[PDB]
Amino acid sequence: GAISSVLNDILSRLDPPEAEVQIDRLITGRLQSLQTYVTQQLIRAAEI
Amino acid sequence: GAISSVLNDILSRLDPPEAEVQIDRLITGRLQSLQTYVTQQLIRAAEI
Amino acid sequence: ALDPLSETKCTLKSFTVEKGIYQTSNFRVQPTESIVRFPNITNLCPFGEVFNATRFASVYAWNRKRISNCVADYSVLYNSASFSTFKCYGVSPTKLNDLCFTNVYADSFVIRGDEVRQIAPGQTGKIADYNYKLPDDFTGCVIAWNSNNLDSKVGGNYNYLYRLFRKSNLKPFERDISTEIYQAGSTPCNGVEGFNCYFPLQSYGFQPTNGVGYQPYRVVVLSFELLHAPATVCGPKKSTNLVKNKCVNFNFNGLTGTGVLTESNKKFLPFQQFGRDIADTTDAVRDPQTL
Amino acid sequence: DLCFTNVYADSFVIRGDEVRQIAPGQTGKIADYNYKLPDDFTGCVIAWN
Amino acid sequence: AYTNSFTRGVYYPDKVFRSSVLHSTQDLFLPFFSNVTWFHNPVLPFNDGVYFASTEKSNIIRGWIFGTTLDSKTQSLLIVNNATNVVIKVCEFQFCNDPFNNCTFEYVSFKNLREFVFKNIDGYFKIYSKHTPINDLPQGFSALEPLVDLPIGINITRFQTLLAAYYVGYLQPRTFLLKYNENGTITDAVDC
Ligand SMILES: *[C@@H]1O[C@H](CO)[C@@H](O[C@@H]2O[C@H](CO)[C@@H](O)[C@H](O)[C@H]2NC(C)=O)[C@H](O)[C@H]1NC(C)=O
Ligand SMILES: *[C@@H]1O[C@H](CO)[C@@H](O[C@@H]2O[C@H](CO)[C@@H](O)[C@H](O)[C@H]2NC(C)=O)[C@H](O)[C@H]1NC(C)=O
Ligand SMILES: *[C@@H]1O[C@H](CO)[C@@H](O)[C@H](O)[C@H]1NC(C)=O
Ligand SMILES: *[C@@H]1O[C@H](CO)[C@@H](O)[C@H](O)[C@H]1NC(C)=O
Ligand SMILES: *[C@@H]1O[C@H](CO)[C@@H](O)[C@H](O)[C@H]1NC(C)=O
Ligand SMILES: *[C@@H]1O[C@H](CO)[C@@H](O)[C@H](O)[C@H]1NC(C)=O
Ligand SMILES: *[C@@H]1O[C@H](CO)[C@@H](O)[C@H](O)[C@H]1NC(C)=O
Repeated sequence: GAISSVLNDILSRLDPPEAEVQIDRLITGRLQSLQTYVTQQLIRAAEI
Repeated sequence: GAISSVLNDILSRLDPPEAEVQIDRLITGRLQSLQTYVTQQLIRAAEI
Repeated sequence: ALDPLSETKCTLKSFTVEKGIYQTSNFRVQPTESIVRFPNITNLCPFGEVFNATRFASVYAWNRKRISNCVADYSVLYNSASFSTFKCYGVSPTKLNDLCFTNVYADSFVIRGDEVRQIAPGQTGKIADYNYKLPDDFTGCVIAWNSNNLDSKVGGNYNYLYRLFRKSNLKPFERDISTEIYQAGSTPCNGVEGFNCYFPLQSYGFQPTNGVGYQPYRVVVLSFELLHAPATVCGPKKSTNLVKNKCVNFNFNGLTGTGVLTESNKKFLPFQQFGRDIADTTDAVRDPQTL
Repeated sequence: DLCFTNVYADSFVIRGDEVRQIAPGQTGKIADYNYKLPDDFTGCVIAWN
Repeated sequence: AYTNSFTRGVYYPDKVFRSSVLHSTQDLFLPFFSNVTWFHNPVLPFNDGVYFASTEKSNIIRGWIFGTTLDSKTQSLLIVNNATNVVIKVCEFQFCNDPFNNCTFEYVSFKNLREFVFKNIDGYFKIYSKHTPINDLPQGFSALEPLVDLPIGINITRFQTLLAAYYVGYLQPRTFLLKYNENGTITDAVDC
């Protein structure tokens, strides 16, 4: 839901206040993605 | 946190820019709900 | 940050650290230089042609000028005091000097003051619906300024029109110049006006004595084409020399990144601008000023 | 119901249409060159004709 | 007549170099094993895009007209290669019924098989082309490299050929998985 997946693009196109909203969306998404990864790995490790 | 749980209500009542925000809240909630379900199921499957 | 053991102490939030190996930090090489490389074009973009145009088009028949293959000095616009509205969506005016674009479209027209707000993403009303629609994901700058001195006269200027009726809302940048008789009812008009058969257009009442809401405003909308092609419309930003085999902060056609630039052995085809990866990560570039 | 260590009353005069520039994260002559509020401004702006 | 485009009509979707990767892209492509109407001059409609293949050893086919009414008072694009120059113009031309001003653009540049994709949907005209020496439409795989991206913005709903057997196919919006070799050449594709 951010304007660009590239973090550098957001910063280069937008001023910090406006960029913050878009960066937050990326952070929320990326952090969720990594939590998903870690959780699956914990479960997978337990099986191993 | 979206105005209506019904997706069709949001679309019919709100204009597209406003509707997108409300739909995003529903998506975020529903996606989280399903992730919760799947995670509990893998944990449960491992017990089985 | 005194010593590594101290880093460890801070990591473990403990003054006493037990035997073991503890990951405390993440080393990275910092870039030594900043590289800017833009295509070596010297050609000012013909912004005056649009802004300083003697006559503007009616909003229903808004003119479109394409801008390409030139250096755009955006300062001329955002440092000017001529404009009441200079609203940029998805971009910042200051940042514009550092950006390249494949194409820019300058859509020029005239409206009344209270309708200026309709020139924005996801707005509604006569203008936004039937005359000129901006998309919800519009990445561009809208410029509007009062033109009461130019577009209004004693007696009322009626040269500027707007579409009053339409069977559906316009799609973004959809241009409708049709004069078909609007069938408001069930009876076909067959190009004949009458009951439930209206002419779709109507004049603006531009008098100098009109309320600021009803006074004429000249509006130029800039749409930046962020597409994968050689970028032609670039800012005034100066290119510097290329540095290889060093960690540098490089900028090719407004593409920021930090990396080590090395001569590549990749067999790029003539058209290919830049290379990506298995992971879809940019990993090769063709220089703008050099092949 | 609120206490604070210090309160700063910044007073000045502008034209009507520029009142909108006296707010966090605004742009224009006033917000850029005359008086800039922080993005995280926590206070009250009072303006009257 | 009709022939099948076994796996013809694949072009490079963008100017990105990819090597030794399978990349999935959604674009206007010629569907695999699709019918190509064979011609031996007609006002054929332009849809989303069109694919042109001409098998012409003596090279009779010089160019194409692309337009709506293909006549005065509608800007109608003309491409006419004549020896060295592939003259391109978008004037409101008054064409002949059987051919063989207001210029908003102008550019100047059977063993012989030339494959061409014309797509006007980006809003600027895109040409992709490849020439392959051959022995109907051949069975095999080729990737078409883009030639010109004319920023003309001409509305085109119909096209004609200026003249030699030529096969015409219509591009449709399909997802394609493309195989890139070590050199980044598309060597295989899958119509999903
Ligand atoms: C491109 O031009 C064609 C041909 O003039 C337009 O198609 C016409 O559209 C009108 C309105 O729907 C119809 O009344 C005609 O019957 C259509 N003619 C044909 C031959 O299809 C088309 O709308 C134009 N497109 C654009 C982008 O302006
Ligand atoms: C990528 O390009 C290289 C260079 O043209 C190809 O390697 C050549 O392959 C041909 C045919 O087998 C040989 O005759 C040449 O001797 C090779 N040249 C070199 C420099 O090694 C390579 O085959 C290409 N990749 C593919 C699979 O098409
Ligand atoms: C339009 O004219 C004014 C007055 O001469 C000038 O300051 C401005 O720069 C012009 N627009 C251009 C050339 O961008
Ligand atoms: C300017 O452009 C030409 C393009 O052919 C190139 O030869 C030359 O090296 C360029 N100069 C700079 C500033 O790099
Ligand atoms: C091609 O056309 C023939 C005749 O209409 C038809 O029988 C056949 O199924 C078609 N094949 C396709 C869809 O490529
Ligand atoms: C060709 O140009 C003239 C002069 O600008 C113009 O009046 C006419 O509308 C144009 N062509 C047509 C028939 O649309
Ligand atoms: C091809 O056409 C162009 C434009 O009319 C002309 O200048 C050129 O001489 C022609 N070449 C020939 C005759 O092959």
